Amino acid sequence: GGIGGVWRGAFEVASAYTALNLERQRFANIIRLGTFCRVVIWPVIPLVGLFHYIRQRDRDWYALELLRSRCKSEDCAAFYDWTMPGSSGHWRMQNDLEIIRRAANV
Amino acid sequence: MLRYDSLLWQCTLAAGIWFIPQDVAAISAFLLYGRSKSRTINQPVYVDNIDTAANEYFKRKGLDPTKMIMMRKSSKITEIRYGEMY
Amino acid sequence: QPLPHTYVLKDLVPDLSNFYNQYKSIEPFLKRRRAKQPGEKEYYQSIEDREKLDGMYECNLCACCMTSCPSYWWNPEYYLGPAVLLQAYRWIADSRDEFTTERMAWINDSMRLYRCHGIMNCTSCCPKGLDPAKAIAKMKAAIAAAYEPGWTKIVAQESIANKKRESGMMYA
Amino acid sequence: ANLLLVPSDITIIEEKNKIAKRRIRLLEKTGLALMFPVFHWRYSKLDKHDMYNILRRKFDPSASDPAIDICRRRQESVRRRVIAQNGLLPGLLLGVSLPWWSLRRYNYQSKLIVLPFCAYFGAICGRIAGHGLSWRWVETDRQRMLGNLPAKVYYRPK
Amino acid sequence: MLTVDKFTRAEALQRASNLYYQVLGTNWEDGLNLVLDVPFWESELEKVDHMCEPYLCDDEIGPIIRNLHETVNCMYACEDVRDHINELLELSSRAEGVMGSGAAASEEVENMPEQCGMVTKAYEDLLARYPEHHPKIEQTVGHGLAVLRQLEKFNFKSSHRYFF
Amino acid sequence: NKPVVVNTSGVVNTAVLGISGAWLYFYCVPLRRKEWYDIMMDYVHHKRTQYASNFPDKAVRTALRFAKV
Amino acid sequence: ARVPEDIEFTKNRYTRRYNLATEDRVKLLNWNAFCIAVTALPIAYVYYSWYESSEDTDMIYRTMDPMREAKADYYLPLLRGH
Amino acid sequence: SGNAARGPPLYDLPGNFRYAKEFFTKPAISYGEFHQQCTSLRLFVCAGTVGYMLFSFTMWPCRSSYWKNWAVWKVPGNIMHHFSKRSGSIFLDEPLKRTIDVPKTYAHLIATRRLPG
Ligand SMILES: CCCCCCCCCCCCCCCCCC(=O)OC[C@H](COP(=O)([O-])OCC(O)COP(=O)([O-])OC[C@@H](COC(=O)CCCCCCCCCCCCCCCCC)OC(=O)CCCCCCCCCCCCCCCCC)OC(=O)CCCCCCCCCCCCCCCCC
Ligand SMILES: CCCCCCCCCCCCCCCCCC(=O)OC[C@H](COP(=O)([O-])OCC[N+](C)(C)C)OC(=O)CCCCCCCCCCCCCCCCC
Ligand SMILES: CCCCCCCCCCCCCCCCCC(=O)OC[C@H](COP(=O)([O-])OCC[N+](C)(C)C)OC(=O)CCCCCCCCCCCCCCCCC
Ligand SMILES: COC1=C(OC)C(=O)C(CC=C(C)C)=C(C)C1=O
Ligand code: SF4
Ligand code: F3S
Ligand SMILES: [K+]
Repeated sequence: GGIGGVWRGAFEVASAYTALNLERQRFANIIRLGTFCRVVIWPVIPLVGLFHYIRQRDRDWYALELLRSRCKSEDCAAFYDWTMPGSSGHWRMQNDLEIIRRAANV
Repeated sequence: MLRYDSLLWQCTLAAGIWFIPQDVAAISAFLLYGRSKSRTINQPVYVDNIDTAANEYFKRKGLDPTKMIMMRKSSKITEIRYGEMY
Repeated sequence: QPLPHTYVLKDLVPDLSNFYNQYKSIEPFLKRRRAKQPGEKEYYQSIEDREKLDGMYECNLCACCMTSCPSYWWNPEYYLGPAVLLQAYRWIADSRDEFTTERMAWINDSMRLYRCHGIMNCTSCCPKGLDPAKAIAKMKAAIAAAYEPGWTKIVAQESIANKKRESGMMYA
Repeated sequence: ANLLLVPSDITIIEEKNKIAKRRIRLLEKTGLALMFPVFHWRYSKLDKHDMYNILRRKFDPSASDPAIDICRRRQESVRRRVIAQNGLLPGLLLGVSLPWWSLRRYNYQSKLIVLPFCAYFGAICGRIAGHGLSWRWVETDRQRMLGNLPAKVYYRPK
Repeated sequence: MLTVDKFTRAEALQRASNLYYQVLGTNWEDGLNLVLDVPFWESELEKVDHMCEPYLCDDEIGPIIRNLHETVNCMYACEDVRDHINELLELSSRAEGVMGSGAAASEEVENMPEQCGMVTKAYEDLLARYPEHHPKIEQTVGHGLAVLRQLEKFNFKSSHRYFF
Repeated sequence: NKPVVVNTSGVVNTAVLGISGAWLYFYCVPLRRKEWYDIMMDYVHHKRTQYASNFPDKAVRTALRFAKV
Repeated sequence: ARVPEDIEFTKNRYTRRYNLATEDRVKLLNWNAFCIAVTALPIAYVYYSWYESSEDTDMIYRTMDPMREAKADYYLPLLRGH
Repeated sequence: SGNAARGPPLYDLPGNFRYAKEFFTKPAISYGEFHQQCTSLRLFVCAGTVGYMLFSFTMWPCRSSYWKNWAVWKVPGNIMHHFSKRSGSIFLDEPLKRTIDVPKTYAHLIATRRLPG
């Protein structure tokens, strides 16, 4: 065939797959699994995700509370100021802004 | 063929009257939430004379006034930029 | 103009052959499990039972409600249409009929029945002042409450009973 | 009155500390190119031009100065954002082509109904995949904040 | 079939009878009914065949299997003809044009008189091949030919029983 | 202002039920959820031909012809 | 246009012609396969996503609450906003 | 709208339980009835998930007091809070004056597990 015969032969062995070649049991199981995903799995994932959000944000918040108790300070704004935009209220973010101010200003 | 009392023309006006009001409100609420964030991050602050303001800035930030290209972006907007920025 | 979205045979004369075939499909004749015993008079029906069939037995098959439904415009050969569906409810509501479950099982199809989206054009244009839309809503509620897993087998058994029927639309 | 947009404090620090230029990688280039333009009715967010400047600077990886550390953290947050933009185009392309091939034998109405929705879904799926593989889902709130700090700010006198 | 599951003759009879009535009861005319169901029917039919192989000569199970095979044959054959009819009618609808106006109209089948002679022959062949499935053949192919008749005036034996 | 313990189970559970209830309702209860099935059934189903030209087939075919398969 | 006039229609379940009904069944499988694959997106988000304010959080737990049992005095105003 | 009836309504617990059980015992021989098995099973699988969440937050409660801000009656106030923040620049024009230095106090605490003193 030549180089063309090698080009055509390779595409014939690369484009060989079809769903008509699949066995009967696997053909149905793929449909069953897909239908199970849409009906059962898809609605559950959002709920499992809410559980983890709460648990992970509970860890983030109690760590601030642990820090304040160890510090024995009632200067709440030092730990988290709720009047500052975005996430800047957190003590660490406030310190980052302070570093920026000190370096930039003379 | 074409009639004003047609199902097409009366379903297109009904949809407009029904949805356009809801939509305008909905988009507006998003636009409002955007402004609330923007005004808390970089509120537009009006200065009298741009030249004096620029000097105070260069002095406050320790920037050499020679290396800063000041350009007028709009009639009411000027902009200082680094001239030696990669 | 001729009836909407119909094949025009000539000028204002529509082609309503599909409508006639769909009606033959619902088999609009009384069915009973036991043949009238010799020496028997009329099958008993109360005035109240006869009242149930009031607004449904007056349909003159004008086919206006049919050619006013946007769902019959789009899927004429799959959706039975308002008039046929009301006639099916007439025979599902007739106390004398004894094949209520068979009729409900056959009509319980996505294309045959649930293509009605409640446009209400059928009730607005009815020349006899009937309410096909209300009847279809009742028939959908009755089917939903009475559905059983064995309905599909019931349809199959009736189909076997019609094996020797002639060539034309029929229960199957 | 007159407004004056000046480099922000983070920009000032980044310019002071830049040690050299930084080679932009191939995916960063493509990500910046595939990034939608931003119309600045008011200036509060970073655009593709500001992001390039951040990624074109180079900082000392060992420097222990707290200021330099902030700059490096910001540059890393900007990099994850930029390379994440490379997933939108693949998603939108497959989100139209695959549906169109499947409905290729169906009427025009069906393509008008389906293709617009699958396109947005494919683009969304691509964006999710890109942001996920760029490690945006594991960034802390401090990392994301530093990467979102504006590069231009209206000057506040006094 | 490759399986380790074992079933009694009573269980085999139940599975086969369930599949037979399920297929014969499903509405064949609606394409989505066959497209969605046939994958499940084929998986079940393979299992039914494996467990009913001993009972092919059984006086109860044997007839059920034979009817089940015949129904599946009729289901595939009828679906094929109606699929072609659906192709012809959709070619005709596209020829009408956008909004029925004819604006962006496709070219219109030219051998439509001959394509209707092909379908009607197939319809009659199905009737002879599957004599105990006429109700299903009329539901799918018969009604399909009645729809075509509204577009092209052609003659078939049962045309009068379809109000033509 | 300085309680020894804080009761969070009631509030958290209330939020879980409200959020979960709204999402599960939207996904399961309404018949609107089958609106994409109705639209497809009405306008897309049984409307296909293999004897009419379409761009995706033409594109794949030409690109193959161009590369000699 | 024109259409083939010598079609060999299916005769039984084992002598089948390729038609658009069989193509539609392949579409059902391929669309369902996509659904199985796209489930990996939402599942991956829930597994890999972390909601933490900074790197401090983990250090606080390693040095102050290693067993997740240490009790912190509660000052309501801190998180109540007032 | 909708499709042909495939099973019981959602509120019919005993009927749905039957279909959910058949998902494991009797294989489906049609798409409609397989889909019904999933929907009826979805009722119980989703109920179980919500159930565990509620159980887990009672048996192992959240320790922070932030969740008091997630009370239903406080939801409106929180919405107004995000729309009524003071306008300004995120950057600090002037040093913040706090009675405590959390950054420094945190450095010492992480190093010695002891306050600076
Ligand atoms: C904006 C982003 C979204 C854009 C669209 C995304 C498009 C890609 C979707 C990819 C996911 C897989 C899609 C289905 C795969 C096929 C499964 C299948 O065959 O099942 C039987 C399938 C029906 O499946 P089913 O699960 O038994 O019943 C669905 C019910 O929802 C009852 O099911 P259920 O009880 O489980 O109810 C759960 C319900 C829960 O429902 C909802 O979540 C509510 C929203 C429903 C409508 C939302 C869309 C409204 C826009 C117009 C939709 C129609 C235009 C087409 C859209 C694209 C369709 C691919 O979820 C669903 O609707 C099912 C999940 C997949 C839906 C995908 C399309 C809508 C996504 C909407 C996401 C955003 C919604 C926001 C709504 C606004 C308010 C927040 O029936 C057919 O196949 C009918 C075909 C008729 C025409 C003939 C076609 C050829 C036949 C050969 C096979 C064709 C297969 C492919 C069909 C699609 C071709 C375009
Ligand atoms: C144990 C008993 C069980 C009883 C079960 C009863 C369940 C039903 C009651 C409703 C519970 C759901 C409450 C909502 C979730 C908690 C609220 C929350 O997180 O907000 C706080 C968060 C708090 O964040 P924060 O950062 O402001 O909190 C800090 C507050 N300061 C500053 C004062 C310290 O609010 C916000 O962030 C503002 C936006 C809130 C937007 C709320 C939108 C409503 C969401 C629910 C929609 C429900 C849809 C269904 C109804 C249909 C409507 C058409
Ligand atoms: C035929 C009918 C069939 C009915 C099937 C009913 C299925 C019920 C589905 C339950 C799913 C629950 C999953 C919750 C996932 C979310 C929670 C999460 O992420 O938490 C992380 C948690 C861990 O997080 P944590 O925060 O709890 O961790 C603290 C806990 N300690 C201190 C112990 C570490 O782990 C899990 O996800 C575990 C979840 C266990 C779920 C167990 C469910 C069993 C269901 C049995 C049903 C039996 C039905 C019988 C039918 C009979 C028919 C004849
Ligand atoms: C007569 O032309 C047309 C059809 O044929 C009956 C349609 O199906 C439909 C109906 C389809 C949709 C998407 C509403 C339209 C709009 C159309 O123009
Ligand atoms: S329009 Fe009224 S009278 Fe005429 S067929 Fe319909 S229901 Fe009967
Ligand atoms: S107009 Fe049609 S959609 Fe129903 S309410 Fe009447 S039969
Ligand atoms: K009756």
